[PDB]
Amino acid sequence: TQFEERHLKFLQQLGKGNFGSVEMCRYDPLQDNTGEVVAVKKLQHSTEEHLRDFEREIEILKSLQHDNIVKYKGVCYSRNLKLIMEYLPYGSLRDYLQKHKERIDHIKLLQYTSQICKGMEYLGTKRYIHRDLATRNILVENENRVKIGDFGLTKVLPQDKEYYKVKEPGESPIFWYAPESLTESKFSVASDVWSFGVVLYELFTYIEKSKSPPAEFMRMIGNDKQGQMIVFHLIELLKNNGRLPRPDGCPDEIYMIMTECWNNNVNQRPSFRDLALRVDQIRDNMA
Ligand SMILES: CNc1nc2c(cc(C(=O)N(C3CC3)C3CC3)n2C[C@H](O)CO)c2c1ncn2C
Repeated sequence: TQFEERHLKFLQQLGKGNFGSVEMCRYDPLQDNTGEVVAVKKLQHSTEEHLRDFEREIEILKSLQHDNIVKYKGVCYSRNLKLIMEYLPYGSLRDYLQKHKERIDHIKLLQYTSQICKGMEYLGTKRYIHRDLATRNILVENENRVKIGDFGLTKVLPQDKEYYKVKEPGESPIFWYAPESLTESKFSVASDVWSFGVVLYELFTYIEKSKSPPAEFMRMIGNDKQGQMIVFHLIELLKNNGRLPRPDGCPDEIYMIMTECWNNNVNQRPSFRDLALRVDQIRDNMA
């Protein structure tokens, strides 16, 4: 549906970036402070290219109905289009994990992993490529439910191809990128699987700053390397089977899933359905 901007009461900025921002608002049409708290995404600097990219993003989210995908609530028109989503009270999985390290066990991490795989399998069914799987893009509804919380880089596959070539201006999250995304700008369900492997790594490191993917790769590449060279050196490291280490305390069977996601050969990477089965099997064994 449509939301009138005049009844959208700003409460707090939730997160930013060069694209725009996400705000916590209260949609109070009766002006009696009984309206619901919603999350509002807006474009900070909007070209006609950015406006059209954001229109596709809204259509993509509107088309998704799944327990592990943040709910689309509507749009807001002024010139300045806004995407209205449900408010998830625990924020990103990155921040929630980091704050409750001592209360979240491996069985709990695997419950979240399984939800991410299920939400991602639903995406693939619509031929959508997320392109930005990271714990900062996963939101926490409650202690038992996580949801893919942003679709800013999501692309629809062409009808004739299993990949999508795209080189966006700006800073790309290169330490989550599959080798073929770095070398050829090719994005597919298989590069989403590679990035999912990195999400799995992030979870089992409990978001330790020293143990983060930029920190680990930047150490393996050498902090003396800078600029466009980092990309070149990362490509070479990946090409020579250089990988993120097994996180402290991580079981071998969980690191095995990560390394299987990090296959150089695109076609050898597991599917999200197989990842979900495997994760479920492991958490049943643990329980
Ligand atoms: C607290 N609840 C919510 N916080 C949100 C968002 C979206 C972001 C956010 O800024 N981004 C994330 C999508 C990836 C990013 C800018 C796009 N943040 C910040 C986050 O809490 C950091 O802990 C959200 C929330 N509820 C529903 N949504 C959509």
